[PDB]
Amino acid sequence: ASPFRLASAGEISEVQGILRTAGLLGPEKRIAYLGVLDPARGAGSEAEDRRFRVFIHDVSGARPQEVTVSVTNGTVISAVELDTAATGELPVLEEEFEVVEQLLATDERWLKALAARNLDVSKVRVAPLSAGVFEYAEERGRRILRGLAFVQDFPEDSAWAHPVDGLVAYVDVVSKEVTRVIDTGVFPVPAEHGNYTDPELTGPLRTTQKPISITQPEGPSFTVTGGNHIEWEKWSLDVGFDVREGVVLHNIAFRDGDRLRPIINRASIAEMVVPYGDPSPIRSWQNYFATGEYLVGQYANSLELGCDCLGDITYLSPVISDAFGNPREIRNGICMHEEDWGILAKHSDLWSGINYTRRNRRMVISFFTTIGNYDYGFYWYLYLDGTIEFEAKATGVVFTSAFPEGGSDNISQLAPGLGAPFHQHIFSARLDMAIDGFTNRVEEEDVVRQTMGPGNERGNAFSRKRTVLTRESEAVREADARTGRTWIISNPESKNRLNEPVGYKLHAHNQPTLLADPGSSIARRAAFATKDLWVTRYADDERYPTGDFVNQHSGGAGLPSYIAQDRDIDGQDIVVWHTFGLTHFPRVEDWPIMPVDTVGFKLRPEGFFDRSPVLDVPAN
Amino acid sequence: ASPFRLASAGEISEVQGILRTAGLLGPEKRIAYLGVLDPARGAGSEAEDRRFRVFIHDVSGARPQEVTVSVTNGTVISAVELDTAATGELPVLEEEFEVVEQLLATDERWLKALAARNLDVSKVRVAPLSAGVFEYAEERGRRILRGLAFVQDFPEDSAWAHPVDGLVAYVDVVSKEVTRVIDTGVFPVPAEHGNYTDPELTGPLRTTQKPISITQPEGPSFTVTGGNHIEWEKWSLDVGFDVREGVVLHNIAFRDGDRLRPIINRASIAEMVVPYGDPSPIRSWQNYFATGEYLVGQYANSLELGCDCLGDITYLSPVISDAFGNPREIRNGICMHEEDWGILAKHSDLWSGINYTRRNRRMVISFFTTIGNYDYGFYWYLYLDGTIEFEAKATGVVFTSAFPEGGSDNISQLAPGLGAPFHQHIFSARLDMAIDGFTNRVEEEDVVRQTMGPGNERGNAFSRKRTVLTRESEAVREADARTGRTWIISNPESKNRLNEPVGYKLHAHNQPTLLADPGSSIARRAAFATKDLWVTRYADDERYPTGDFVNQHSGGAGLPSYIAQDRDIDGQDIVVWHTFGLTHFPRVEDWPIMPVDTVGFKLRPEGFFDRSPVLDVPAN
Ligand SMILES: [Cu+2]
Ligand SMILES: [Cu+2]
Repeated sequence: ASPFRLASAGEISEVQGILRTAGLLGPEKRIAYLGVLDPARGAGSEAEDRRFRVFIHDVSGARPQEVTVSVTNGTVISAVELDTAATGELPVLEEEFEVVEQLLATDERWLKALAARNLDVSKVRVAPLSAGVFEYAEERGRRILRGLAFVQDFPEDSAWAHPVDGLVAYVDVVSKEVTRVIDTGVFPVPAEHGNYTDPELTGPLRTTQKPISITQPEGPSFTVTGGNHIEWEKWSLDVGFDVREGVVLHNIAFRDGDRLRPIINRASIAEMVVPYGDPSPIRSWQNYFATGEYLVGQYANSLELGCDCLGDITYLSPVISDAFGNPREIRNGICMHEEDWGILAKHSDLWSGINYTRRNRRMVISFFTTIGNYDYGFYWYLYLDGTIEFEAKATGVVFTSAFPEGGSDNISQLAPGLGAPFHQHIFSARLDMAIDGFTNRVEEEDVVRQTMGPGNERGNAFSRKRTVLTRESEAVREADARTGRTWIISNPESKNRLNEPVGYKLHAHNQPTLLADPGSSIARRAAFATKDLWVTRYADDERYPTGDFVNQHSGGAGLPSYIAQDRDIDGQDIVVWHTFGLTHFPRVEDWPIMPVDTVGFKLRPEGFFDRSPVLDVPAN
Repeated sequence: ASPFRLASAGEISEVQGILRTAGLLGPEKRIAYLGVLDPARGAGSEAEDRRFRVFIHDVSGARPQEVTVSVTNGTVISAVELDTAATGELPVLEEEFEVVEQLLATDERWLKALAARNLDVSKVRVAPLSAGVFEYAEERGRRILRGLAFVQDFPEDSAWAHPVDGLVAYVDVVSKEVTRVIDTGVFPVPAEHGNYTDPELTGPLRTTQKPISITQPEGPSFTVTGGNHIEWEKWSLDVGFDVREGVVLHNIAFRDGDRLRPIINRASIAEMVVPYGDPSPIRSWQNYFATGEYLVGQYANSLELGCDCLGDITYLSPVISDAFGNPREIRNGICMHEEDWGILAKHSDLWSGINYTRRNRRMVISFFTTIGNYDYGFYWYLYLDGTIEFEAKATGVVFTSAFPEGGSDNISQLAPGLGAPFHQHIFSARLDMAIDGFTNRVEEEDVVRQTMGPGNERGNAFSRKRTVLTRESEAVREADARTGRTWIISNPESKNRLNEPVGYKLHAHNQPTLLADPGSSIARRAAFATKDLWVTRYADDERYPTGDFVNQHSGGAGLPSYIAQDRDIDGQDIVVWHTFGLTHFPRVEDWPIMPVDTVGFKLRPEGFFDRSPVLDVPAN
């Protein structure tokens, strides 16, 4: 009966029925987004009213709508007509992926471009990329997708090995017309194939790898109740799933003695964008918001035991809605398991003669998604010592282009004539904090060097300083690796036995943030990505760092708009938004399929406990 | 027959015999350091001549000597008398540890200080700390150790919980004299105990942890031949061990097709220092060079199966010399095993319909050492994809002090009246490079942001630049996380199939470097720690960033002196010295025994291979 339970297939079908009966789901309508709404602040309202938020698209051109329904009472709470030119277009539909290639296949301009390159139209795949907002005035208010071509020689061929450069087209997916076809010139289509399962490329397979058996004879140490409530080594939380954000962690708390102490109310990857840095007009508009525009959760893969998740795994199979309101299950889309994590603590004392060693462990909650050529793994880890960590694993196939004759300062060569445009993968972790409760504050902590002189005659002293962020206008911070800058979230009203406010310290990887010029469209639409850390006052409707309707929005939505309210965040219900990402200059080693690369962050207890919380761990 | 084989007990006995025969090892002599010399460059000597280098201390006060012998020819190649007042004192002997407490036990000044604090001398442990170089004129030419006191209530009591602040003494361990006893005032000695094995503090042990079974039915995938030659998943290397540096990796190479391609000739942690940032006269002189002053390899722990190393482990038991030249085996001092490392590569393609997933693995080579209150784990990892990584794990018990009533800017409070002085743990990895051979060069790579305008009208472009470090004078570099700065070691004479010099990219963690004032004694003695990366031209006698003799040695040797030669490093035999470390502001969670914290670096192939090197990994 948990208010945080995963949505059932029945609830989805109930939303469908409510919408249809209300006359909001005609033949021309499509569900572009559907998700359950979290419980509002305050549980004083016995029996939670299960509500769902829905974005309804109209393939007829009619205005779309945002609808909220109660599956509990079978009613439509609200239905608001959207003006996309003002607030943004709805997320891209999977069924729209094919329309780009299909429409172009009958366009004379496109056909002429392909004929000139001697490419059989039946073998040309077209990637349906988001449009963004640029200098095309005729696109405002229109639902546009841009297409880039790749050649697939045969059904099982990897089209990514054969990009068709110097060509790009724009299509209005609703009116079903090709608005523009740009051909800047012919570029040879890379000839080598990139079929990583082809023996001629892989060569003889290795026979040297001996098996590694990971098992748990007595089963896992964690328990799963209510379908998604996890309890493991003092940790307690609920594993939620949203079609847009993917896996979401709720009510992260730690059992310290006789009390369950909250740490984070809600943790999620609220956005992830991949901005490309190639100035060619064929790709200079390319910026794909995996989360906001495509909805990464809907493309979650079914994870195979022994391949994707090794060991004793407990799966969760979330249900989402298809474009028509029918429930669709993502079988084994979420993996949960615990794993050994080396040494936790160790000391051999010369005076006491006592030799002490203890092992560490981590609870893993993960899912893997695929968006076109990219595949991303999202991993959340809980450690015995109280540490919380997130790790993203980027793999898949690199987005390609031709490698220019004469070289390039924005593309790397991965194969003869094959290029890989420079780009970044930037994530935004939204952490609705609740350190021992909702009354929290954030302090920026910098290392402080000291000058040799009075009080520091030997010049060995060094210190640290903490600055409380009191208002949102001063809560947009940048990293500073050189001064070991971190951010501490504490509760000024809850102190440890040393009379110090309890807290948690966020450690960032300090990777570069958005590189695009400050005046670029992407810098405006993905403003969150320009700074490492933002702190806002909690608000029900402030869900994503980029706003609710990212697709084709002019910019400034999300964080920049939230921060503009300049609200008090000193000892209040606050939310931390951490930006982190990878800057990718593709290597030859990334081709034909790339080895996983990683990025993330972690939070470690900072005077949260009265002493080490792992003194009760056995020797085993 | 391998000239990279581990030293044998016989070789050590042979060195002892040769030294004795030469009249260099009488009863007053002690072996402060003994290690095998790596073979010189180029296949000079027809056969391999095994040579050892030794530092001989004299307990009577006579001048020590540095000697090199050939165990093969039974001869002394060279023996030089050392002027310690100039070139530095020899490493501290384990037998000198107890000397400090013993001498102070009968000193009236020391006894009076303890009496003033109502402390029973029989229960006062004294830590033998390195002295460094400060303003004490009498210390010139004297072998000094400074002592800090801790109370041990009973045999198995953790003395670290009871520091005796406001008191420090200096001792000449050779003349057996207490040179000075400094008492700045009586501080309350913290009363709470820190016995992490006492049920009173641990409380009832958890019974919730289920077992995790990690086994290899068919044994490990790696082979060990010639005692220390490792071959695993295309990797080839020799595992060496030196009493000073600990585990050292030799001839790291990768089998690419039909050729064994070298990558790194020698990899080691050539120094590690722990500088304290408390300006109190009681500890302002404290800087412990675990590697250079104490010799970390000497204190390597015997690792227990199931506790220290889990899974199918292959052990190495290196042999070192004791203070008299007799061989001593460190049973199971080195652990070697392979472990699963999640997903290696993955892609589910929407056009080919092919779903592909491969798992990763890494070879692990490690050891764990203990120096007083600290315990450090040194880990080297080799990945299937060609990545090489080092990870240091810091744990043990924090060095304590009293926590001043009025608070402190350089000490944190761990328990009532118990303090933990701020400090850093800084390592120096010496990487004698050999990317496809010895003709190498280093380039500093920075991300390059571009301004919106002609050629970049949309302001989305971003690039990078590489700067070749041509001479040592320009090879002292700093990190720049903001611009994603990395360093690439390449071979200008060996190109991949795309006609680009093969290379490897070093990724640093970009943690703060030495914080001490540039004019401090430690900034001079640990000069290497003030910069993130140094590149030198290979030279036989340039082994450590701090020189051969660190104990009580001023600046003047090491990296700063090496770089002064301003040698050509552009396409030459070069060595990369990377500084990396942790800045520790102790938390309550670190008491009474600290959870492991980590730091390290890694190098990934950068155009070294002609495509991904793991296409031949099987699905199962
Ligand atoms: Cu990428
Ligand atoms: Cu420390």
